[PDB]
Amino acid sequence: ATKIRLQRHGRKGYAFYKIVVADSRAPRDGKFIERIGSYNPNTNPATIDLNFERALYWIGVGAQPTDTARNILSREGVLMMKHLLGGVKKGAFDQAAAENKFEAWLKGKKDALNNMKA
Amino acid sequence: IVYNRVKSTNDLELKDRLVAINRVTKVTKGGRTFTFAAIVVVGNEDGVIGWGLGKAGEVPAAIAKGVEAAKKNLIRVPVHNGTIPHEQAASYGGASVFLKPATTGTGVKAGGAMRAVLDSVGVTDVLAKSKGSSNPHNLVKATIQALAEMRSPLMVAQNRGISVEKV
Amino acid sequence: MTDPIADYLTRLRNAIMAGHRVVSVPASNIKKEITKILFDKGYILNYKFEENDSQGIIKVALKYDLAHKVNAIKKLKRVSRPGLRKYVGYRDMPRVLNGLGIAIVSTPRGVMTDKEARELKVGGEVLCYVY
Amino acid sequence: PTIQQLVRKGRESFADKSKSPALNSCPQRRGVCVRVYTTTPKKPNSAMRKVARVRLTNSKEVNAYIPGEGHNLQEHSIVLVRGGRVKDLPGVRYHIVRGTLDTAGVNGRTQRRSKYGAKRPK
Amino acid sequence: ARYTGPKSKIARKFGDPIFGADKVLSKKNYPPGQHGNNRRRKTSEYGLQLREKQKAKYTYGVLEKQFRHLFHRAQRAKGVTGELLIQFLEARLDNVVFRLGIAPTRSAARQLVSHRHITVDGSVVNIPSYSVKPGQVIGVRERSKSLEVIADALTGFNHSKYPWMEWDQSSLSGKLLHMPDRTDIPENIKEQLIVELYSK
RNA sequence: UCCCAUUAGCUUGUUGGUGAGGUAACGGCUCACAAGGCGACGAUGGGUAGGGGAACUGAGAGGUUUAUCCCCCACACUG
RNA sequence: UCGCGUGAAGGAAGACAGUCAAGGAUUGUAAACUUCUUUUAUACGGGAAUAACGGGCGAACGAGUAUUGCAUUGAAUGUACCGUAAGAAACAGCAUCGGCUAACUCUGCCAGCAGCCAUACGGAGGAUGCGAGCGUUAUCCGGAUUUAUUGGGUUUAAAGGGUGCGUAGGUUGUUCGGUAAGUCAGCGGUGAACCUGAGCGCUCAACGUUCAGCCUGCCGUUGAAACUGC
RNA sequence: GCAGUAAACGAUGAUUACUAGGAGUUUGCCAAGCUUCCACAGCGAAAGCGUUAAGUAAUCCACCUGGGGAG
RNA sequence: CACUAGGGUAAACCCGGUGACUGGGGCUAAGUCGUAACAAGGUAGCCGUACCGGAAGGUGCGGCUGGAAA
Ligand SMILES: [K+]
Ligand SMILES: [K+]
Ligand SMILES: [Mg+2]
Ligand SMILES: [Mg+2]
Ligand SMILES: [Mg+2]
Ligand SMILES: [Mg+2]
Ligand SMILES: [Mg+2]
Ligand SMILES: [Mg+2]
Ligand SMILES: [Mg+2]
Repeated sequence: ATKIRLQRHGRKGYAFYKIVVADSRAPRDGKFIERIGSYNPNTNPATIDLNFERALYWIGVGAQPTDTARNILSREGVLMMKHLLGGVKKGAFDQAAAENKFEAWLKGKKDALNNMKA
Repeated sequence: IVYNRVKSTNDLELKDRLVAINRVTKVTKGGRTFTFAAIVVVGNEDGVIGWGLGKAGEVPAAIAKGVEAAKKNLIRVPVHNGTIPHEQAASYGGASVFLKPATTGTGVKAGGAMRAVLDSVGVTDVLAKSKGSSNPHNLVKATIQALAEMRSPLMVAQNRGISVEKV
Repeated sequence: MTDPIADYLTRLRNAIMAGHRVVSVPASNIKKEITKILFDKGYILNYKFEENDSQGIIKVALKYDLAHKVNAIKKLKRVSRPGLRKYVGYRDMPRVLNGLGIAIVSTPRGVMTDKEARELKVGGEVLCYVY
Repeated sequence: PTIQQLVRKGRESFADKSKSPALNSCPQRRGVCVRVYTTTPKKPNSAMRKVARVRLTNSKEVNAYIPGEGHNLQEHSIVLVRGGRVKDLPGVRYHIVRGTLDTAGVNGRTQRRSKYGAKRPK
Repeated sequence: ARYTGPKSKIARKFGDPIFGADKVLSKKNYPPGQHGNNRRRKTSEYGLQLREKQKAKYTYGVLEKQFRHLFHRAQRAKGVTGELLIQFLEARLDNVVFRLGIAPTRSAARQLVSHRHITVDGSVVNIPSYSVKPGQVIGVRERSKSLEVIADALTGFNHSKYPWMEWDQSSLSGKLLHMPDRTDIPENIKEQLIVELYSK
């Protein structure tokens, strides 16, 4: 079936993934129907770039994401039923405010004194 | 056709460059007679440039005679800044040369006789090609006549009778 | 006759090389347009159209620089010959003598020079180079 | 030619030929020496050059010049043949690689050692 | 690789003491070898261009491949090719340290950089070919601010007169203002010859 | 979309029609009137080769090759 | 392919090699003082791993949160301390082209060419390229315009058919009016990685990655009528 | 009746238009249409060509791509 | 019972190899016999064609100047 997955595209020791929509029988780094984003797991904030409208369209027509692609989609907020609501409308989830959650955690800096009095 | 110039006593900036030294032979009953011929290009780093051939029995004497003849035979070339107004092709004997203006930071893309001629005339931005024989006499003369056939926009407007040809 | 435009250019070139002052050519519409373009650009001193019983005669008076005894025209070159026709767009219009010459070109808006052809954004057949 | 003539026929280009065709585009070849003999140079040169008739693995006969001072080559010796032609010698367009297979390095060499397969002196 | 050979040989061969000031350059102004100071055979223009290129390379401690890449960079960059080449040569980290006066010679600066006594923007950088950009801060590492050699080199260097370098002795650091002009650079290298040699 | 004319004629399901059968599907795809079809704008035959994007190279035009990478095709000891 | 090291700053003209009493190797060596990139030994040691599964919470199924466990590489990055210049430079040239010089030997040889049997052969001393490489061979491209549309020629250098008629084909005086095949213009569609300006990350760099600038071919559809075609 | 070659040569393919002067010469009325020698510009490596071009241009055909082997 | 891979048979074609014997060519030296060409090369040279000679060559017929002398 049509799938949403990642193609490994960096170099040795530095993995960079291209989030694509591809047929399941295609080679891992080969043919793909469409490209919808990129994923850099080396950075601690775990850099993600995604095309929201196209990802939502592919989920709507029924592309099956892999585990990591599904996690990325959930983190970006594609996985929602706000459009599924048949009894409500204009249901602003506003969960992006909580999903910001800026983790500005740093490390204290210490120095060694140079006691070379000679 | 050549602009020409009198002995440049005031314009005494004429640096002299050497193109080629040849040891020609003449045969007689006693044996062989050897001489030396030098091609000398004098230039003031401006449109003034001259060429001469000096023949003697010694290299310094040949070079001096070439310098004298080059000083006697002088012309003026319409060069603006360090480039040439337009492209120009020329032929002289078996030598054919082609010069094209280039960008400001390009230098001189030529070697040998053409490079010596261009240095003497003070052109520092040009692409030059030789599509014939590499003879020094003919190469020097063909390059000089290519330079002499040039025309600046002012001269083009002058002999066309108009002022601005959308330049 | 195989190329009347090339013949007209050759007549002009031979008259210039010989040093004549007036050259007479058989007349044609495209040749009249070329003569008008030459007069407008300032390459020839004057011209006159004579309508006799034949197709007519174009009489061209050439322009010489009295200061230097040099004709206003130096090179005339036919580009699009019958054996090899050449058409260009307005983007790829040729530039003659680094913009110091002209390229007579026939366009759907008429016969003009490459400068106004580029200005009006029209291409066509490159008749000749003049400088 | 005219444009119509070129349309009808066109132009022809001819590929060049290898200067050392018996190598078959291989940089070197293995061979067996048939006869190790001595030859005379052309008119302006006088010497006694050492040449070998070599049968390559691709079943080709070549004349290979043995360089350096002295050699240990005999008949039925396995040698390595590379390209390169000697000017005065006619018909000798190959060289024997010294210091490989049966042929050894030139003894007593100190300069240009790598061209004659001589190990670095201790 | 590094040259790591005798320096007075190169100094005498080129005349100019490019490695600083030495007592050997006096009473000896001939190229090394038994054929020195035997007049001066006419060297060609190509030989002069080659000797200028070698002078630049021995001055800045750069090998031929890196020098060719630097010339390619200058050609790609916008400006005068020779001036850009000299600016790129002077923008190297070891040269910047030497101009800041942390080390007496360019080789001493390179040794300090390699042995990790120099910090760039607060982080240890040990590549001697590192290209310093204007606005960056190059200073002594905090763990080696009391080195005897560094202290001696800075002793008497209270001038710090280079216009394109701002020195702060309190922080034991310095900053680069802008790329100096070729006339401001105090090197006798004729970059024009190198340019024509590498372009022809 | 490669060379050879020291390869000039090739073709009898072959070109078209009627009908039937068959196939996922149109069709001489197969099976039971007419003589047509293709050919110096190179048919037929012979030789050679997997084809592109890349890559390299050159100012450009162009040239070389498809090793690694991607797309399409062909094949799995021989039928 | 890229990057780094094989030490840094002082030190007079030792010994031994070469040339001519003095040049040169040479501040080179030996001495004395700093440093430890990198080897060696010890210790701390990431990131590549994010969801899992099992608990919840708004409710009728999907999602949204909170947790446990999960690293082949792996004593690899990085960090820190011992004591140490210690463990780390070769290869090809040196008669002209071409950057580099003199002695001792002598057919042996060398060789890209001019050619040399000695500023060219072999060794010694020096010098010059490059440098963890340096040379040789093989193959391809450019200069090479030596297949020339761009961009060559044919009296004598290679090159006009012995001469005509003529089939196909190629080219077509002048003018008026149509058409729109060639030609010109507008709009739309289509055309990973690599390659070009700007960034960002690899301590730099190769490289990786993002974005702006190429789409300059093909197809469809609207107009123009100077030129070629009909 | 075959054969189909030559220093079968102007060692120079056929058309069209244009561009200086001199000296001769054949033909029908100064002037064509020819047929021969010096010679401007221009061309050419030069010898040379130069209105009967090897000059200036356009159309089409033939032919060349180092020598020998080898027609 | 058709259909067919494969088998045998014959032919003819194409592609290769080898063979008693018998012919050119290239290259290297120079043994042998002459002197054909280059000067009017001692009979001007060359082109085509025919006949003939140990060989370069000779002669006949027509042509050309890429020949002196005149
Ligand atoms: K017409
Ligand atoms: K005849
Ligand atoms: Mg390296
Ligand atoms: Mg000939
Ligand atoms: Mg003829
Ligand atoms: Mg003939
Ligand atoms: Mg004779
Ligand atoms: Mg005779
Ligand atoms: Mg007889």
